[PDB]
Amino acid sequence: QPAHLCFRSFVEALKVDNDLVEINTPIDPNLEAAAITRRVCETNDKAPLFNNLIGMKNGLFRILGAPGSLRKSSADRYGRLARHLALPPTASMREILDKMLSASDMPPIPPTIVPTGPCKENSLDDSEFDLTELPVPLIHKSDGGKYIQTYGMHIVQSPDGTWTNWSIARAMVHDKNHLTGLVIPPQHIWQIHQMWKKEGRSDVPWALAFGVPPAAIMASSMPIPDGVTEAGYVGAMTGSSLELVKCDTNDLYVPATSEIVLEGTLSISETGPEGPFGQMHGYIFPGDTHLGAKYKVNRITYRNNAIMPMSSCGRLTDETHTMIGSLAAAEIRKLCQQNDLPITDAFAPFESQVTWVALRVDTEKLRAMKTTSEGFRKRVGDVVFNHKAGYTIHRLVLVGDDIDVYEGKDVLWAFSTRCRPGMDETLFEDVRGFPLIPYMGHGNGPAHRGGKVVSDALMPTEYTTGRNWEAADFNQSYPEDLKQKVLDNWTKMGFSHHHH
Amino acid sequence: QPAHLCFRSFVEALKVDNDLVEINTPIDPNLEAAAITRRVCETNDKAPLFNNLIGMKNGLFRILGAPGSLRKSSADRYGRLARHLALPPTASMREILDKMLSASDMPPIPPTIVPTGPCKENSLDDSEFDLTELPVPLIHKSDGGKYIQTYGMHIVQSPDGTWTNWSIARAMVHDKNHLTGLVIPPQHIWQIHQMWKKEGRSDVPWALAFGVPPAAIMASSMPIPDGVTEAGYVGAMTGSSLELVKCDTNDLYVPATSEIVLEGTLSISETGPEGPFGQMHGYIFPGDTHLGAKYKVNRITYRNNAIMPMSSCGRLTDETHTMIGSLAAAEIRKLCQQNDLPITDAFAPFESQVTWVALRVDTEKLRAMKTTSEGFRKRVGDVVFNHKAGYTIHRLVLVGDDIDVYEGKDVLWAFSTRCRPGMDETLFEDVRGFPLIPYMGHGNGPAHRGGKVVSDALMPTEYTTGRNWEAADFNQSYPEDLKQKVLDNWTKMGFSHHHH
Ligand SMILES: Cc1cc2c3c(c1C)C(C)(C)C[C@@H](CCc1c(F)c(F)c(F)c(F)c1F)[n+]3c1c(=O)[nH]c(=O)[nH]c1[n+]2C[C@H](O)[C@H](O)[C@H](O)COP(=O)(O)O
Ligand SMILES: Cc1cc2c3c(c1C)C(C)(C)C[C@@H](CCc1c(F)c(F)c(F)c(F)c1F)[n+]3c1c(=O)[nH]c(=O)[nH]c1[n+]2C[C@H](O)[C@H](O)[C@H](O)COP(=O)(O)O
Ligand SMILES: [K+]
Ligand SMILES: [K+]
Ligand SMILES: [K+]
Ligand SMILES: [K+]
Ligand SMILES: [Mn+2]
Ligand SMILES: [Mn+2]
Repeated sequence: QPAHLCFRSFVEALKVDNDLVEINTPIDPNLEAAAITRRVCETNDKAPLFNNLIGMKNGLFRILGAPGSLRKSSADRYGRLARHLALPPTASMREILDKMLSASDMPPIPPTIVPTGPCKENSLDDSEFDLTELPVPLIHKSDGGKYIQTYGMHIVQSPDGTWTNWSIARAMVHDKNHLTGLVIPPQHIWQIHQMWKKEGRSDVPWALAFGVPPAAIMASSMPIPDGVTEAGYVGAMTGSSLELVKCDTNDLYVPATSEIVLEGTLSISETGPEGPFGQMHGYIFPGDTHLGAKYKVNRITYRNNAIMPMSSCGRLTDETHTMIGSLAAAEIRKLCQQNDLPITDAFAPFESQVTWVALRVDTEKLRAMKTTSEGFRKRVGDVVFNHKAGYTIHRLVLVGDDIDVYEGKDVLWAFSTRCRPGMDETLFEDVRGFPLIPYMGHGNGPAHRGGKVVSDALMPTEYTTGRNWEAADFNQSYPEDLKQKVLDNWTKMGFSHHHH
Repeated sequence: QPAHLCFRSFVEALKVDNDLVEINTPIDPNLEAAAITRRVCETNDKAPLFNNLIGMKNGLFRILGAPGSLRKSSADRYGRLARHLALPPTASMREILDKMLSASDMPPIPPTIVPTGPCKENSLDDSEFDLTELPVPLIHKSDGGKYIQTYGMHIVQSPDGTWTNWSIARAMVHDKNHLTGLVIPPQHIWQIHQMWKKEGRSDVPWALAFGVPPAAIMASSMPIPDGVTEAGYVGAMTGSSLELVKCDTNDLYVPATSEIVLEGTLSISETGPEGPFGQMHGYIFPGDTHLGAKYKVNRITYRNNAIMPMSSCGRLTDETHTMIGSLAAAEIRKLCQQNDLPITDAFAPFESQVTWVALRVDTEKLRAMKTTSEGFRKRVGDVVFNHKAGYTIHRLVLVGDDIDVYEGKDVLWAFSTRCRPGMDETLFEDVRGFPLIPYMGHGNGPAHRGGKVVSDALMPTEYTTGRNWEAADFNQSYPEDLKQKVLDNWTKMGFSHHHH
């Protein structure tokens, strides 16, 4: 099966790419696996595959860390992500986000039901597993539990059957047959949970599939629209119908090649202690435990030699930056265009801990609007900060066409030099806030509301007659023929490869 | 003579350090010298010495570019700066700024007058030079003139004789015997000019010395206090009295080893076209010419084989970042401490185009103050933004003790995650603004007033009981013995030098 359609094949692809380190000696799931993975993420090293995990029994489980993190080289920086999508490993961010948006104006391709698959090779009922005995990692030393779920896909369906959502949300082991996890507004798992709670008749049928098709985990991490079944979006993106098997204990359908599947229910009534979890902004607040959603596990099914993917998340750079930030930015780009705003590109700078999104403006279109900074900032912020796709983002930075928003250095240059603090900004206090950011939930104001800003780094003439500067840089402050001469004589004169 | 006391010896030191490229074939001062230098600055390469400058006659002049820019390696990143000060080339930023502040609580060491020096080896009177015939560089293609003065020291004295100021301010050739340049409030050259204008009797006696002692050009770039003669500050810093010769045509005194000296007057009445100049923020606004100060040159004296230093300034990284930003930050650190504020360190992040300063707070002292963010931000901003040392800085970022302000990545992490936009900030509209920043002079509001902010990236418990998080990073989320194990097995397992 192709890498983008089968996690096992994706692991092969990483090896083949010389982008894997297989570690065949014993590694402790208590912190050691995650510490190695953290080091990988902070240095852009090869992804670690832990084949000998202390406490692995009955095939459960090996671990792959850093599945969506960065490679060291510029040329294939995003290659792990490209490998989730059948793209060349040299794909740019623009090309990856375009691929992730491509299904938004295609008919869905619904999934195909098949009678069995590798995820049925082994099973454990209600009397044979114990989640506390599996080699579930402790990812950060102050975490409030062992976070089994950092890169699997939750599957829940609306009561009426019309929407099946796939998404990533964290969960940790509570006891032998339960997890606790985050289920928070406006996320689709929470929206579906609310529908079941209002019906009031039963717990939510649920499955959690680990090691799913890579193209599926990418859509799981993207805020595609309300009511859109991710499986059909992924089908359209990839040009093929995904193959799903039925769960044994419920009528949900999981990818046929899933490494590990949990089947059970998400309670509409019960909660249990959850967190703290070291995460995306780079913090853990020891002891900050709160009641979370509670999941009951009734059955485990799994591949022979199952592999659990893991995100050792925190400070730069991991899946929480490369996938959450970038995919939100992609959706924001589209949302802006659908609202008739002249946005060409969007990216969440890593330097902002993916709390900002830079929006590149087609300033010829802006000029034709005949507007002003105050008005345009208000319009952009009203569209983005009132939509789910903007939930995690607290600062929008508007920049003109000379800025490559995929280059954080250029975003920072524009922000620092073109946006006058206060005057060129509009604060938004009456919008949903993201409580996970430390200055929100652990800050001075309401955890759930406000704290957002649009920062206009467009210069005044960009609204009127056009850019009226040139950069004081080698590119823009010297004629072409001189630049080329300098370059051609560089090593000759005595000064100091694209792949590397 | 030592490198820090003699520019010629400093050039030697750079060679010796393998930090110079001598270019002995013809180079055009019209853009080519500056384009090579710009490329050096954008890549942290070796400093260029142009020994064969098209239009060099009668010994005037060779050019050294990038005298204060960065080296490529981390270990000696600031070595060029360290070479201005007799510090080891591995000196940290903290050590360089401490050296620059050290004379602030020492008695001055006044300069020593000597009868002659190398700067007297050659001379040209009022009938023998023509500034338009010298090989003065065109530094950026859209500059409004040929900027002879980017790294020399202006020397002016108060009418009463009690204060002699040394400072860098740009100047360009106006005609055969005049320059025009920036002379703007609150700069000391402007403050002294105002004193002469109020006396009303004569133009200001002036000299401009190029290729001065490196320790002197560093003080020239620092906002030491009003009324303090830089020569005595530099004497105290270096532990030696600087040797000065008298000018031939006035009673000012110049460093004995100056490469090139212009003698003349700064008019109290006349002005001429000046600018635009590609500069520190990274921009040139073509055609943005305005009346500047006008200097008359009566005499040139110069060393045999004179060398003119040049800053090809603009986008990162050059003297306008490494010296202007860092030295302002140093002075701000001291100012805060003298106002009883618990600041331990200050630095202007390069990523902000040196428009921000990050202030590291001793949070044990903060806790004892028993204050709040609003109050503390107001206090800090009132001290800094009402003082000349704060003139160029538009955003102050307050951070706690875990942050290394000399590391821009850590400043950006703290700013993005600990400061809630709006709520955790105080805007200052009734302070002097720096008009050179594009969002000021080319922005939406008053060029000279406001646009400043204090951004509090202290978390709430840092005011009360102490830090209540740990970073989700390899350093803080794993015990010591595990970290060390991981490190010791890193290459063993299959993953990938301090000087490199
Ligand atoms: C890639 C990834 C995504 C994570 C995610 C993780 C990863 C690795 C970790 C498990 C390592 C960390 C956490 C990050 C948490 C977090 C977010 F990052 C986030 F963006 C949210 F909007 C959010 F509500 C949130 F809680 N995790 C969650 C989560 O727990 N709950 C959440 O609610 N979301 C989480 N997301 C983000 C979601 O997958 C996306 O927002 C996605 O758009 C949700 O799908 P849908 O609701 O169908 O649009
Ligand atoms: C290192 C350096 C310093 C430059 C400076 C340059 C360099 C390379 C360039 C010539 C390349 C560019 C320009 C930068 C300009 C500029 C500034 F950078 C600045 F910080 C100022 F406060 C300012 F008013 C200003 F205009 N230059 C000037 C200047 O023209 N006028 C100016 O008025 N100052 C300029 N400074 C900065 C000053 O040297 C310092 O602010 C110093 O503190 C002034 O001395 P004093 O007035 O005695 O405190
Ligand atoms: K999703
Ligand atoms: K602006
Ligand atoms: K000075
Ligand atoms: K704060
Ligand atoms: Mn969804
Ligand atoms: Mn001074």
